[PDB]
Amino acid sequence: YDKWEMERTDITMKHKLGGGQYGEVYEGVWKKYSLTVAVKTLKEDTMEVEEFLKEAAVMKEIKHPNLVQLLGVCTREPPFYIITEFMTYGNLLDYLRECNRQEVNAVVLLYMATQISSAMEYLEKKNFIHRDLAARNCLVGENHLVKVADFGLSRLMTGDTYTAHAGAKFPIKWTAPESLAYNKFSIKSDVWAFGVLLWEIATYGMSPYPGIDLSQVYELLEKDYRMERPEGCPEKVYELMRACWQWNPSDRPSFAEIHQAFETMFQES
Ligand SMILES: *N1=[C]C2=C([C]=[C]1)[C]=C(O[C])C(C1=[C][N]C3=C1[C]=C(C1=[C]C(C(=O)N([C])[C]C#[C])=[C]N=[C]1)[C]=N3)=[C]2
Repeated sequence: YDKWEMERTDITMKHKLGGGQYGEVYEGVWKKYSLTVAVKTLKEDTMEVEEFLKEAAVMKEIKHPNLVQLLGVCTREPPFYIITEFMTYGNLLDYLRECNRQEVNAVVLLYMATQISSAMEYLEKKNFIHRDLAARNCLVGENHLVKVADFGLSRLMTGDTYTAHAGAKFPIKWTAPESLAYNKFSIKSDVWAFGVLLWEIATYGMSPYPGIDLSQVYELLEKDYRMERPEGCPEKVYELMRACWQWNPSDRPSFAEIHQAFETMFQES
């Protein structure tokens, strides 16, 4: 903990990131290293202090090439900082929508899915869940490096279930049926969300279930409606989506199985 602690005056704030989408996140400069960093701050009513401080504590334990790396914290005295590495190309959703598809082609998409599934395999092993897997929550660096934002991770042992607080509102079109109906989350609900993320990647950032009313999504899902295969999407990639969208959570593949399948497809391309 104290090994991560640093003075606030080691950081200079340059630009506010967002805009507002992720809260109070700023582009910053770690002066002694001339290093651009991302700085999370706590305002008046952004989030509760103890939650903010727990986010910093959890990230200290997280180390993976495809998870946003913690660099330091300022947790001795307010204003509290959380300092992480900076991903120059922003979120994956806007990246896919605005990219050159001749550069970001089929093999690059597989490479992206491989990286993300690698991070989720890690979280799966370390008994963590993400609970908001989506393109908007993945970050892109140079050479199609993709990292998953890990600022809302929850501790949960394999086979256990997290029950979301009462009155919680979910990103419905990314949300597993057991979560929509009973506020229950597990690594298998992350698997479901990963399937939607795959669909986002295959469509270069199109909105899921296009035109479909949010109020009828759950009802469609229980009658085994699923999104059709996007064009250009390899059948085996789509079969991985459909596997992620099995009704029964235990029927869904593990992230270890998902990552292995993508690693094979990526290497054999
Ligand atoms: N606490 C810390 C966070 C977040 C929530 C709570 C969310 C984040 O983004 C998902 C970060 C974060 C860490 N590294 C990082 C982060 C966000 C960006 C980013 C940059 C840009 C961008 O390039 N703009 C606006 C133009 C310029 C300059 C767009 N979106 C996201 C990059 N790296 C930390």
